[PDB]
Order: sequence, then structure tokens, then C-alpha cells
Amino acid sequence: KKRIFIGSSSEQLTILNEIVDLLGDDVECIPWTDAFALNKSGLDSLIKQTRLADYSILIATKDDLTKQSLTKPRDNVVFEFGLFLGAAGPEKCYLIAEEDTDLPTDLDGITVAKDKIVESIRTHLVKIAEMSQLGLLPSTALAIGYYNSFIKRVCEEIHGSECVELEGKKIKVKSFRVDVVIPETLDDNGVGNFTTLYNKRYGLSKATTCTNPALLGTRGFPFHFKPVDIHLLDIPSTLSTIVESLKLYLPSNQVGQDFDMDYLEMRELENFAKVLKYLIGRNAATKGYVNVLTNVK
Amino acid sequence: KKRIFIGSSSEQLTILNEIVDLLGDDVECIPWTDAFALNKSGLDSLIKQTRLADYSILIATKDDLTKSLTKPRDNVVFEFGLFLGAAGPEKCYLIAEEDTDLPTDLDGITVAKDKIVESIRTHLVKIAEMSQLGLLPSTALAIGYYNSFIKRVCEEIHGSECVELEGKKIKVKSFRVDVVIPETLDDNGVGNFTTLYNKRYGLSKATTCTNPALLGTRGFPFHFKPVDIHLLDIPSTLSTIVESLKLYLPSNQVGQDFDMDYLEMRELENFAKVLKYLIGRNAATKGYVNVLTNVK
Amino acid sequence: KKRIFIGSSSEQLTILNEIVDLLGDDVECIPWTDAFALNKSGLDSLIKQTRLADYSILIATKDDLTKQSLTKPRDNVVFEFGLFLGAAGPEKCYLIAEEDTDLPTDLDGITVAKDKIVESIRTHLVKIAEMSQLGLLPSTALAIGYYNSFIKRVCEEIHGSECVELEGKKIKVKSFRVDVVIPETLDDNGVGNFTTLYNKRYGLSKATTCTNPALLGTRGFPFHFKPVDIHLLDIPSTLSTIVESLKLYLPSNQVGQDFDMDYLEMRELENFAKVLKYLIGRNAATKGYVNVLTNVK
Amino acid sequence: KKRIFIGSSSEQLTILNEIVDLLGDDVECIPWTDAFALNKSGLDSLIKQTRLADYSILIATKDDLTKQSLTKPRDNVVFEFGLFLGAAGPEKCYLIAEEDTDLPTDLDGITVAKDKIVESIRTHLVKIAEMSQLGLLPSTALAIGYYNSFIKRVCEEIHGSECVELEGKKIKVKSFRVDVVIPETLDDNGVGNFTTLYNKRYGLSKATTCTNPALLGTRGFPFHFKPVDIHLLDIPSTLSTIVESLKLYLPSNQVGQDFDMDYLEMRELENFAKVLKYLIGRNAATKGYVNVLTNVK
Amino acid sequence: KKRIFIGSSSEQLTILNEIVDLLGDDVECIPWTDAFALNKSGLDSLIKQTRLADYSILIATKDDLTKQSLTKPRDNVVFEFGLFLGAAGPEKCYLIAEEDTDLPTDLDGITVAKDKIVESIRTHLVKIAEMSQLGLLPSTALAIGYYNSFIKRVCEEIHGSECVELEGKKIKVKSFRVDVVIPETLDDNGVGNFTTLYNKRYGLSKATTCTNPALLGTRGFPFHFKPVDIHLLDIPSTLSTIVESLKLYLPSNQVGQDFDMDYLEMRELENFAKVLKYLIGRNAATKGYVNVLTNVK
Amino acid sequence: KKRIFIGSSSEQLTILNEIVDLLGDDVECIPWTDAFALNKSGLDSLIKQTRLADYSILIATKDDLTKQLTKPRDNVVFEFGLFLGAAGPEKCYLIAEEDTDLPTDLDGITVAKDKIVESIRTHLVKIAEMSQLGLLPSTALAIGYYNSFIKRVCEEIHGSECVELEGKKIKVKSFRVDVVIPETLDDNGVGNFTTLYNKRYGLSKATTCTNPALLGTRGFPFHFKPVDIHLLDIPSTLSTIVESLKLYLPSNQVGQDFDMDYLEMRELENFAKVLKYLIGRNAATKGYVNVLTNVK
Ligand SMILES: Nc1nc2c(ncn2[C@@H]2O[C@@H]3COP(=O)(O)O[C@H]4[C@@H](O)[C@H](n5cnc6c(=O)[nH]c(N)nc65)O[C@@H]4COP(=O)(O)O[C@H]3[C@H]2O)c(=O)[nH]1
Ligand SMILES: Nc1nc2c(ncn2[C@@H]2O[C@@H]3COP(=O)(O)O[C@H]4[C@@H](O)[C@H](n5cnc6c(=O)[nH]c(N)nc65)O[C@@H]4COP(=O)(O)O[C@H]3[C@H]2O)c(=O)[nH]1
Ligand SMILES: Nc1nc2c(ncn2[C@@H]2O[C@@H]3COP(=O)(O)O[C@H]4[C@@H](O)[C@H](n5cnc6c(=O)[nH]c(N)nc65)O[C@@H]4COP(=O)(O)O[C@H]3[C@H]2O)c(=O)[nH]1
Repeated sequence: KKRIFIGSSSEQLTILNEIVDLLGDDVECIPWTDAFALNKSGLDSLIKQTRLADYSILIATKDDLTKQSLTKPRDNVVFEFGLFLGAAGPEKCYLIAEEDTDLPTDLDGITVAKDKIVESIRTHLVKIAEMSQLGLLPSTALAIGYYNSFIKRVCEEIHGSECVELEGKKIKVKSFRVDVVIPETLDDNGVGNFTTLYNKRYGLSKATTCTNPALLGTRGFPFHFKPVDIHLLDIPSTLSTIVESLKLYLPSNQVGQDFDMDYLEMRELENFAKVLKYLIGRNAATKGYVNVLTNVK
Repeated sequence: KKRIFIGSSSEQLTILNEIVDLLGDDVECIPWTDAFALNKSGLDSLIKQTRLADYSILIATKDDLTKSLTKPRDNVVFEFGLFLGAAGPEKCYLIAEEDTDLPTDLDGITVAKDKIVESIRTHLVKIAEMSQLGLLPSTALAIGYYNSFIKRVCEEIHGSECVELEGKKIKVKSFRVDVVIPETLDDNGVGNFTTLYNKRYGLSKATTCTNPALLGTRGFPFHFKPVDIHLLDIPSTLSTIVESLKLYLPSNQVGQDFDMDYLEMRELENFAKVLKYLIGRNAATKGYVNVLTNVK
Repeated sequence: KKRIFIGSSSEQLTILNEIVDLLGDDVECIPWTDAFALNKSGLDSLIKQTRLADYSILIATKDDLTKQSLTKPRDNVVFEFGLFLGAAGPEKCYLIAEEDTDLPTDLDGITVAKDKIVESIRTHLVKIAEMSQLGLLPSTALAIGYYNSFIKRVCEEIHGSECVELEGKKIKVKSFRVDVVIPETLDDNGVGNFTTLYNKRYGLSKATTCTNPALLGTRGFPFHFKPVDIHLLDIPSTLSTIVESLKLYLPSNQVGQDFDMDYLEMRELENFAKVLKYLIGRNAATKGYVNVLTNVK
Repeated sequence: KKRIFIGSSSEQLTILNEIVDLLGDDVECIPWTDAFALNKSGLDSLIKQTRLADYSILIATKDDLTKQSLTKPRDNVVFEFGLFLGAAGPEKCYLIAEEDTDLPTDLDGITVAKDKIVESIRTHLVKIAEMSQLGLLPSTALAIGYYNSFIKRVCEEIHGSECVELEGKKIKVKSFRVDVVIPETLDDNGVGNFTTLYNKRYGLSKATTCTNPALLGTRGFPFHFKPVDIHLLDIPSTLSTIVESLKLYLPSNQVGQDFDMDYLEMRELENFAKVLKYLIGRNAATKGYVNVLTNVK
Repeated sequence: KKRIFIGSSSEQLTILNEIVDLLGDDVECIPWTDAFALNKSGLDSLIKQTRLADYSILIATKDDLTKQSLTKPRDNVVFEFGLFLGAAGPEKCYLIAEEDTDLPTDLDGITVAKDKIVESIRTHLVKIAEMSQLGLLPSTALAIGYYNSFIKRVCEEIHGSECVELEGKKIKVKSFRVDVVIPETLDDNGVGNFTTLYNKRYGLSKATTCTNPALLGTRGFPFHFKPVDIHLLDIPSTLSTIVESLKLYLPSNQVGQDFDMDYLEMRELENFAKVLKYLIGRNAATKGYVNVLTNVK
Repeated sequence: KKRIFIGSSSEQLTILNEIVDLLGDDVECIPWTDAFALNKSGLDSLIKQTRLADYSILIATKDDLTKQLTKPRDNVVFEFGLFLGAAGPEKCYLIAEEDTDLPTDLDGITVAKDKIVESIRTHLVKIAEMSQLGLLPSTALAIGYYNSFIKRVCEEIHGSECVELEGKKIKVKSFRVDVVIPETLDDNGVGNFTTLYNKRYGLSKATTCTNPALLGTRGFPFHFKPVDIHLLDIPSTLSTIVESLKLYLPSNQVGQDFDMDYLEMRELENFAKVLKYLIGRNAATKGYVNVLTNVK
């Protein structure tokens, strides 16, 4: 599944397909050959895959004998590696290099990959599939904010003050459990419509966190929920921002079901849920009391 | 004042002075010569520079002959691609001479050829007042804040003309809101600054009225000041920036860093710029919404 | 378990794995070969292992015949030994040296290790696994301060003045026993949230040490507890500092469950508990009255 | 005033003078020539120098030819460089390499300084003077713990309730502000005796942060202060830990006035105050409301 | 048990182990081979054993044929014997010498040891195990002072003036017996904490020696005790000094239970008790009325 | 005034003069030539010299060739080790030439190689104001006196601010103490000097107040002079020193010995030095405690 952009020179077209075989299955190894859309600039398509491919396995070999004789890698490949590295990062972009390909002088002292090599590469790939860092699409950062502004805040407040405020009347929280519902698919308009739908299907009564006059400048946290056991349910409104940034991430001329963006937004919901699950295992005020529901409806 | 990573070849030097002078004196154009921090490896400091440098003007030249193509160095093209993927097509530019036979991934693409340099400077002036998606979400968080809070709240008030506080439906004759961007980002996020600023002024809590028809919508508790409500709030989303900043620029050092101060201030400026543009983007939030960037 | 960094030159790749065999099991021998992360500078990875590996067994052999002829050790290996020694210390970093490898002139008069050698090495390693000295992460120093500021202070005060001050009313301490609860896992935000959870789950009433006006500049010591026998329970707040310094110890780009830091932080809690247990056996005011609970929840 | 371990080769001598002069006169740059204390072995005194010397500017040169022909520096120079790198840190230790010294390949691709070079290094040292690293003896870590555990906590508590409790009297805090009193010299017994002396001298009365009944698993912070303007101020007790660490930093069989210890202890007090003074501008609740009276009495 | 440092040249490795056999059991014969700690200077380890090993059996043989031909002993062995003799003394350091090894010209006219020889050596070893002289650790001198300042003083005063002063009221001493309790293990902070514990567990009422105005400049001697028979009990506070000098005796980098110092401190309590028991058999004012309790709690 | 055992080889003689002159005239540098007392065996007088000599500056040279090597004499290394184990690493020093291939227990260790001699002299000046653990406990007894009496008494007075005498809890408004070290050590210990000095001035007994909470603590009866108490005391522990001196320097001779007078005076100086350092070592005993060394 995970989309991997394999960039290599036109003459390195048999190593490419060997590397495709070497990590065949559970990964959508896409080469640079089918990564170029018709009637599009090569740089545009390269940037665009950079915005789609999860990782990159660029292959640098003995070509373009250069001058400063020294068999360097390929200016196309070096450009591509720079681009993918700047967009994705060393964690996510990798440079297979054969025995002596004379890496750039910027790429010196940096251990690049040199068949078992692909094996270790794939293990590292899986290692980084459990890790969520910042990206142009702010799923990681949006999850961090959602958790350090609402989930952690609400969890701490309910743990602290034994009550939630429905309608100004206060009800008492004896058992506390909240479910973060990640919609299976984001609407163009955001999540507000799905949120209203979902809330209305269930009883999900609207109550807010109880404040005290001890802290004057403290904000309340309205939410929906079901000596009461409370099944709090929240659909992160921040996900709307995602469907906004996607419009900036991949500006699209046409209106229609785009697989590229369907995958991109599903991946970003994946990352949002992953980050939330991590950050729930983190704090004891949320450990075991916040559950995450992924791929809903 | 604007940081500009200029990168070229260890041989191609007085063009770098020439371009630094031509770009002028108001922007700070850091060369790659001093961009390499001590006891760090070149790729690593270059990635740091991408995280810091705003724009790029690398210089492709007739450096290395190859196999009979007079290409630039690999380092120049590598840095160019790294900044292109880090910053973006209009936050990174390439100064190629008449004949440098750039990579064929760059063929057919507009690459800048003294008047060239001032054209680039005008382009940079343009891109200074636009806003791109960034690795650390300053425009994305602004978009989310506007579409989720400010547009929502303004529409709510214009709709019901009334706002609710401890069940009292107080009437809103005149409406308007202010966005208070702190001058510096608090380590804990803007929660403590927010509490200070709500305590200082008479900023009382109030929630947007929720009609019973819309059973799956939540109101927006905020702080304000048939009455003229002097509404104003600190965007809490700024706390995220703080988080992101570390995941942007991790560092083992506890103290006053100029690089970080500049980066964090720039992101505050970008947030305010996006919000100020997005308020003219809508009628319900035009004239009814102001930005007090750099408060206290 | 204990992670041991075996550093040696690329041609000494059979001695490495032999030394791995000689101290196989109950130790996570990591070689320098798999100690280098991809797309990272060698110095960065070396420093980074220095911040993970508990010990080091660097192997210096007959290579790099140098000039001042004398078959010295390897500049990579010498650098690595210097680095690990400066970071860890002689107690923790060791230099296997073959019969005549011509140690540096700084390393003269210093008995370095020369298969039975590995045996003695392992005995010394076990000896030093029971010993806790200062480190970049201040688990040892934080425990020392926690014990010479709270545990010793509270123990002596209760032993001296036969009362603790709950609510301003004084209750009398007939039998005295306090439990230092080390959480099994530290939260990002510190221990305050775990502390509040734990205190609220148990009765853990909040009372403080009784002061007297005889000494004006003496500070009180609030704590939680259950002619009363008192089951004092304390979760060291100082552990928060650890999770703080860890952020500086291993600055991490990504958000996610990192085994490296999970092990590092578990090890630092290990050291904190070990130092505390030592320091309880130390003073008679605490001997037998302070117990330590490790790996809690 | 700043101590600077300059280390080079027993042949590479007048360069050491040039660099000492170029670094200037305001900093004390101790050469490796006099760094070797009598009746001690070289490694041991070098480790002591790491414990003492703040920054490092070793000098790699074309000393020893080798066989990997490679004109390497001496093994001693690289060993010292690594030892200081692992002891101090990458930006508290620097290497002055000539045009061609083919440094170890763990250092390849890494920025090593090549009179203007020396003053660039001096500017770096001026930079690193106002930052704070994690240290073997916890001066920044203890400051972080003190701030996050006491000063941030106390300031937030007071700003919240605006009231503080003493023998059950909830006295009101109209104006709030605190001072951090760092003693000029660290008392042997820790700062307990200095703290009691200073509390006795002035009218510093005890007072605890008010604890609301909602937060049943939180402890107040008894402190010493001076709707009223409270002139709050306290000596950080954590400083006592430093004393302990100092011995575990610099053990010595000698009872008397040691300049090495006086300098070390003073530097750690300065680093603590520097970290705290930066961390107070780091936060709103502790900005202007918190001052540092470093070197009192 | 008793640790005996057997120092000999590297080629004299069969006589060493023969002498180990020849005086096997009730002695912990440690050779110079395992007396060298890793990553430590040879001189450091030698001095350190000098501070651990009770005795020494240094072996001087026919090696280092020197010039002034004459087969002298070994510069290593001669150094070691000089060091151990200067630190311990002839009573405690011994030099086995073979038939004609040409002792130094300083060691002339001095009868050194020449299998039955080991027998006599061991008899002398037991003789000196029954003898307590001055040392770096002042157990002997501290006991002497404790007995010529408190035990003898108090014994004479009670024998003389038939009363002890409790609270200013005088109680009459018909039968007199005092027990000197040596704690089984000394705390870092001294004995004060053990002293308070022990005193408080028993009734041990606090009374002092009765002075008279006949002698104006006579000091009182407070103590604790149970026409009254009086079971005086005293824990020598001077033992605190021991745990102080130990810190100077063996300055330790690390925090943890050290067997070397555990043994050293147990040995020093042994010597203190032995000296006290001797000095009680000495004076008739203390004979039979003062008992010594060793290895307490 | 400072005694310095200089020891060398029966061949290396004018070097001994040279070093004696270089060390100067203010310190008394006794050679090994006259260190050998008549009708005593060499080891015995050397041990006596260790008991007397404060510092050592032996001289290793190219005396005896060997086979393993131009080592110094066995006697020189033996004396060096004897003083090292008797005095300490920084109270004994070795002056080795460029090539003397010292024992391999001393390999890799810093041994001094005219400027060398004055560097050693500066080191000796350093070690003059530090204090090591000694065979006869002058620093150890000072540590015990400070931690057991002076720190304790000062802390007690600062705590209760009151002291008790025949049940009267008299108030201590201003506190301060003096430590009276006798010029010469009385044979019986300082008990008789203490009684004389208490008789001369009006030094009345007074005990630190003991609160009932601490049921297993003893007060400190002492002699003093809301009132300004002119506290001062002779450290009784000095009597121990007397004892130790014999167990340090046994001798069958009754009379005025310069060696003993120097030794006992040096130990009194070392006691006072340790105490004077340990009072600035602590706040509760700083300015409130003074040392009147060599009284009467
Ligand atoms: N059920 C519930 N979820 C909450 C609440 N507050 C925050 N969240 C969740 O946390 C996410 C990020 O909040 P933020 O970082 O503090 O940053 C927020 C904040 O600055 C502002 N904002 C959002 N909601 C409110 C509000 O109710 N009152 C005020 N005064 N500001 C709000 O817009 C930023 C982004 O908002 P979002 O896109 O909506 O995404 C929100 C939203 O998904 C709450 O009160 N109730
Ligand atoms: N239950 C309880 N535990 C205590 C208390 N005081 C100290 N501890 C524990 O001892 C550890 C180290 O205390 P510290 O070295 O004196 O160093 C402390 C101290 O200088 C200061 N501090 C902490 N608590 C207080 C307080 O309540 N009052 C005042 N004036 N200062 C405090 O912050 C430093 C670090 O604090 P921590 O990270 O929290 O870590 C604290 C904390 O885990 C107490 O009063 N009650
Ligand atoms: N129960 C009891 N034991 C006693 C008493 N006096 C001495 N000892 C014991 O005798 C040891 C040696 O006393 P010191 O040689 O005269 O030398 C002593 C003395 O000069 C001084 N000192 C100790 N206690 C007192 C005191 O109560 N009053 C005065 N004026 N000086 C004291 O400190 C020196 C070392 O004291 P330490 O380490 O404690 O060790 C003391 C202590 O263990 C006493 O009055 N009651």
C-alpha cells in the first residue's frame, strides 16, 4: 500500500525493478517512469509525487563522469534526492548508492545505503511508518494541537473537578471515557456536516467543561456525550483544516473522485489517528480513558 | 531583515558578492560560506538553513564538465532541489548563466538568467506578502482558526445578533472582534499569556448561542469586553506552533537563540498575514475583525 | 538487556562477533556496524549511541601503522574511545587492546584489557551495573537531591517530633513507613498528572511535616499518606525534570513511541530507584522505614 | 576569566601561543603543557580538565603519517578531541584543522575550523557563553526542575487564586512578585543553613500556595515571603544537590580552599542563574514577576 | 578474610600462588594481578590497595641485575614495598626475600624474611592483627581520644563523686556499668541519626556528670543511661569522624554499595572496639564496669 | 621554616645543592646526607624523616644500568614510594631526568623533569594551604571537632537563640565563638590549660538547649563569657594529638626535642588551618567563629 517513489537514471532500469521486487507486496513501489503525467513539466510531476509518495528510495550510480575524473551520481537523481529530502526528510527519503558512486560533497560522512541492504532499508521503512513528524499537510501538528488543547485539557478538567456543565446545571462524572471519532472520509466543506449528522444520529447531548472563578481567563470546552458514566464522543473539527490544506497541497483543475487525493486524505487521517493514539498512551490523565475510532462510516 | 540563503560553488565567489550588493541592504542574505555551523555535517546545516532561510537564489554556472555537457556542480543542484522541496518553487530560485545545460528535469522551466537580480528582488517582494503551506503550520493554523473560529463566530453573531453567558442571552447591537497575537510565543503555549491578558482587562466569558434546531453543533466560548461588544481573543492554536517549532528545530540548548526567535516571529507574522488577508476574503469578517499583531 | 556498544575497525569484524559471543545473553550487544543510522553523519550516530549505550567495549588492534614505526590503534577507534570515555567514564567505557597495539601516549600506565579477558570484563560490568554515578541525565543527582531534601528530611522530622500536620490539626505518628512510588512510565508533561491520578485513586490524605517556631527558616514538607500508623506514599516530582532533560538529551524530530527513549527513560527510572534504595540502606533514620516501589502501573 | 583547554602536539607549540594571543586576554586559555598535574597520569588529569575547562579548541595538524599514506594528526589530539566532545559537547569543543590533515572518517564531512579563524571561534565561544547545555553535574537540569516544579507552579498558583494560605488564614495577594536568591558560595551542608540564616535576618514568613479541594492529589508549596504586595523570595534548595554532585564530579582527598572547586562551583551557580533568568522570560506568568538576585552575601 | 596484598614481579607468578596456598583460609589473599582496576593508573591502583589491603607480603627475588654485578630486587617490587611500608609500617608490611636478592643499601642490617618462613610470617600477622596503631583512618586515635576524654573521664568522675546530674537534680550511683555500643554500620551523616534512634527506642534518660565549683574550668559529660544501678549506654559520636575521613580516604566517583569501603569501615569499627577493649583492661577505674558492644543492629 | 626531605643518590650530589638553592632560603631543605641519625639504621631514620619532613623532592637519575634499562637507584625509588605512602601523591615529588625509565608502576604518570624546581616550589606553596589526612589525626580531629561541636553548637544557638545554665534559659541576642588553640601541647592534654584559662577569665559553663522532642540528643556544655555572649573554648580533642604524637614518634628520652616541638606545632597549625577553612565552608559558622591560634 505505502507509496514509495523509486527514482533512478534511465539506464538503471533493471536495478529499479529488482528493488521493486525486493520489497514486493504491502508497498506500492512507483518508479519514476510511470510517475510522469502527460502534458506536464518534469519538475511539476516530481514535486507532485513528492506530495504523494510516502517515502523515496532514489538510486545513485556510476554515471556522469564529472570534473573538479570522478564517477558521480546523476544530476537528475541528485536533484530528485535533494527535493524529496527537503520535502520529506532523511527519516523518509533514502539514497541507495553502489560501491563507489562519489556522493556530492554535501553528502559526505553521511552513511547512505550501499540485497540485504534493501532488507534493512525496508525494516527502517516500517520503523518510520510508526512515526509521525511534521509535514506540509499538518496532520501531525493538528493532532498535537487537538490533544494539547482539547483532549488533554478536557481529560484533566474532568479528572480534576468531578463535573461537566450541561445547560448550566452540573452533572457529576463518576466514570469517564471519551471516544475520538475520525471520519472515514473528509467532506469538501470540512467535518461540520458529518459532525452534525453523527451527533444527531446518537443522543450525544451537548455539555461543556465546568470552570471556576479561581481562574478568570480559562476557556470552556463544549462537547457531546452520552454519578453518571459518560461516553464522551468527539469528532475533531481540526480535520477541516486538513481538507483546506489539501486544496493548497495539490491544487486540482478538475472536479471528480481523485484517487491520489483520496489516498492522501486517508493517509492524513491515518497519521492523525496514529498521533492521537500515541499522545493518549503518553499522559496518565488520558491513558485508558480516551479511545480512538478510525475509519468511521 | 529578510533571510536569504545564497548558495554557489566554492570557486564562484565574486558573483556572490555582486548579487549580495544587488539584492540590496534591507534584506539579510546569508552566504553558504558562513551558513555551515561548526561541528555539524554539511547536509545537516543545509537542512537547518532551509528551516531558517526564507528564500533561495542559488547560482548555477559552468563549473564541472561532464559526460560534453558543461553542467553546474552537483552540490549546487542538490541544494537547489533541497530548497525547492523544502520551501517551494517561488521561495527558491536558480540563477543560471547563458549556457549551463541544467538537469533535464529542469528543462523547459523558467530559470533566471544585475537587472536579473533586481527582477528576482521584485519577485521576492511579491512572495513576501503571499503565504505558502509550511512544514510548521503557520498558514494552515491560520486557515483553521479563521474557518473554525473567526468566520464561525462572526457568522453566528451576525445571525442571532445575540451571545450567551451563564444562560443570559445578551443582545449584540454592534459586533466586531480582535485577534490578539502575542509578541513572543510562550513556552507552555499561549495559555498563560491568555490568562494574564484576560485577567488584566475585563474580558468576560461568553458563548455563541446555539439554536435548538442544530442539535449537533457546539458553541464557541470566547472572551469579550443591545450593546457594543468589544470582542477579542488570543488564538489558542498558537500553542501548536510552539510544539511544531521543536519538531521543526530540535536543539539540546536552553537559552536565548536568535535563529529560533527569528523563526518563531516569522511564523507569527505569517499567521497574522494569512488572517488579515482572509478577513478581507469574507463579508461577515470585514471591518468586524482586526489584528493586533505583536501585543506586549 | 543492557546495551553495549562494541566499536572496532571494519577489518576487525570477527573479533567483534566473538566478543558478542563471549558475553552473549542478558546483554544487548550492539556493534558499530548497526549503530549508524541512515542519512546521518557518522559523528552524529556515534554521539547518539553514546547517549544510549550503557557501556562500551571498544576494540583497539594493530592497524594504522603510524610515524613519530609503531603499530598504533585506529583513529576511528581512538576517537570513539575518547568520546565514550568522556561521556560515560572509565567505570563504564572499556578498551580491549591486543598484545602490542601501541596505545596513545595519553593512555600510558593505564591497565587496559588485554577470552578470559572478556570474562573479567563481564564481571566488572556486572559490578558497575550495581553502581550509579553522575550522567547527562541527572537520575543519580536527582535521586540524591530527592533523598537529601525530602526523604531524609521527612524521615528525620517525623522521627524527631512525633507528629504530622494535617489541615493545621496535628496527628501523632506511632508507627512510620513511607513508600516511594516510581511510575512505570513517565509522561511528557512530567509526573503531576500521574501523581494526581494516583493520589485520588487511593485515599492519600494530604498532610505536611510539623514545623516549630524554634527554627524560623525551616521549610515544611507536604506529602500524602494513609497514635496512628501512617502509610506515607510519595511519587517523586523530581522525575519530571528527567522527562524534561530527556528532551534535551535526545532531541527528536518525530512524534511516536520510540524504543530508544523508552529504554533510556526506563533505565533512568531504574537508576533513580537504585540510588534511592542505596540511600535508604544508608541512614538509620530511613533504614527499614522507607520502601521503594518500582515499575508502578 | 573563562577557562579554555587548548590542546595540541608536543611538536606543535608556537601555534599554541598564536592561538592563545588571538583568543585574547579576557579569557584564561590554559595550555595542555601545564594541564598535566604532577603525580597523576595523563588520562586522569585530562578528565579533570574536562571537568574544569569550559570550552576546547584542540589543534589537528600534519603530525603523524599513517597507513589506512595519510597525514593524520596525532592519536593523542584526536583522543583528546573525542574525550572533550563526549564530555562537553559538539559546540563546547572545536577542532582547528589545517588545509590537509585527513581527520578520522568519523569526522569526515563535518565542519572543522580551518587569525580570522580564531576570532570566528571566539565569537562562537561568546555565543555558547549565554546558552546552557545539559551537564554531568546538573546545573541546567536543576534549574529546569526548579522552574517547572516551583517557580512556574508558584507563579501560576498565585496568579490563579491571587491568595496564599498561612496557618489557615487566606491572605490576599493584590500584587505578586518573587526573587530567586542564589548564594554567592555553596554551603557545605547545602543551602539549608544559609536559607535559615537569611530567613532569620529578614522577616521572611512561611506561606503555602492555596490548594482548592477539587485537586485532591496536589500538594502546596510552602515558601518564605515578605490584598497586599508580597515581596516573595526564596533560595532554591535544589542547590544542595549541586554540592553532592560536585564531589561526584571532582572527588579529592584534600580539605581546604581549592581554586578549581571555587571556579567550578561558581560557574555552576552562574549557569543555574542564567538558565532560570532565561526561563522566566520564557513564560508570561513568570515575566516581570520574578527576578534573580545572583551572588547574595 | 584479612586482605593481604602479595606483590611480586610478573615472572614470579608461581611463588605468588604458592604463598597463597601456604597461608590459605581466614585471609583474603589478593595478588597484584587482580589488584589493578581497569582504566586506572598503576600507581593509583597500588595506592588504592595500600588503602585497602591490611598487610603485604611483597616478594623480592633475583631480577633486575643492576650496576654499581649484583642481582637486586625489582624496581616495581621495591617501589611497592616502599609504598606499603610507608603507609602501613613494618608491623604490617613484610618483604619475603630469597637467598641472595641484594636488598637496597637502605634495607641493610634489617632482618627480612628468607615454607616455614611463611609459617612464622603468619604468626606475626596474627600478632599484629591483635595490635592497633595509628593510620590514615584515625580509628585508633579516635578511640584513644574517646577513652581519655569521655570513658575514662566519666568513669573517674562517677567513681569519685557518687552522683550524676539529671535535670539539675542529682541521683546516686550505687552500682556503675556503661556499655559502649558500636553500630554495625556507619551512616554518611555520622552516628547522630543512629544515636537518636537507639536512645529513643530505649528509655536512656539523659543525665550528665556532676561538676563542682572547686574546679571552675571542668567540663560536664552528658550521656544516656537506664542508690540506683545505672546501665549507662553510649554510642561514640567520634565515629562520625571516621565516616568523614573515609570520604577523604577513598574518594569515590560513584554512588552505590561499595564492598571495598564496606569492608574498610567494618574494619575501622573493629579496630575502634579493639582499642577500646584494650583501654578498658588498662585502668582500674574502668576495669569491669565498661563493656564494648560490637556489630550492633 | 618548612622542612623538606631531599633525597638522592650518593653520586648525585651537587644536583642536591643546586635544588636546595633553587628551592630558596625561606624553607629548610634537609638533605638525606645529614638525615641519617647516629646509632640508627637507615630505614628507621628514613621513617623518622617521613614522620618529620613535610614534603619530598627526591631526584631520580641515570644511576644503575639494568636488563629488562637505565633506572635510578633502588634506594631512590624505595624512598620515593615510602614517602608517597607516608605523605601522599602531592606531598612527595620525583625529579627525573629526560631518560631514567622509571618503574612501570610509575609509567604514564607526571614526574617533574631550574624552572622545574621553582614550579615544584609553587606547588609546595599550594599544598601548604591545603590539608591531607595524616597518620596522626590533625585534620581528622579538626573535622570531628567542627562537625561534632562547632557546627553543632552554632546551629543550636542560631536555632533556639537561647542557652541554658543551671536551668536558667538565658537569651542569646548576639552570638559568636572563639577557638583557643594553645601555643604548646600540654603533656596531660589541654585539660589543665583549659582549667587555667577558664579560671583566668570569667568563663562560665552553659549548655545548648535541648528541646523535649529530640529525646536521644545530648547538649554541649561549654564555657562562655538577650545578651552578647563572648563564647570561646579550647578544643579538648587536642589531648588526643598528644597521645598520637608518641604513637607517631616514640622515644625513650625526656627533654626538649626540636623534632617533636616542630611536629606538634605543625599539627596545631594544621588543625587551626582546617578549622579556619571549615568555618568559611559553612554559613552558620561564618563570621560567628574565629580562631585565636597560639594563645599563651
Ligand atoms: N469539542 C470541542 N473541541 C475543541 C474545543 N477547542 C478545541 N477543540 C479542538 O482542538 C482543536 C485545536 O484547538 P486549538 O489548538 O486550541 O486552536 C483553535 C482555537 O484557537 C480556536 N477555537 C476553536 N474552537 C474554539 C472555541 O470554542 N472558543 C474559542 N475562544 N476559540 C476556539 O480555533 C483553533 C482551531 O480550532 P479547530 O479547527 O476547530 O480544532 C480544534 C478543535 O478540533 C472545544 O471547546 N470543544
Ligand atoms: N512531597 C514533597 N516532596 C518534596 C518537597 N520538597 C522537595 N520534594 C521533593 O525533593 C525533590 C528535590 O527537592 P529539592 O532538591 O530541595 O529542590 C526543589 C526545591 O528547591 C524547589 N521546591 C520544590 N518544592 C518546593 C516547596 O514546596 N517550597 C519551596 N520553597 N521550594 C520547593 O524545587 C526543587 C525541585 O523540586 P522537584 O522537581 O519537585 O523535586 C523535589 C521533590 O520531588 C515537599 O515539600 N513535599
Ligand atoms: N556522650 C558524650 N560523649 C563525649 C563527650 N565528650 C566527648 N565525648 C566523646 O569523646 C570523643 C572525643 O572527645 P574529645 O577528644 O575531647 O574532642 C571533642 C571536643 O573537643 C569537642 N566536643 C565534643 N563534645 C563537646 C561538648 O559537649 N562540649 C564542649 N565544650 N566540647 C565538645 O569535639 C571533639 C570531638 O568530639 P566527637 O567527634 O563527638 O567525639 C567525642 C565524643 O565521642 C560528652 O560530653 N558526652
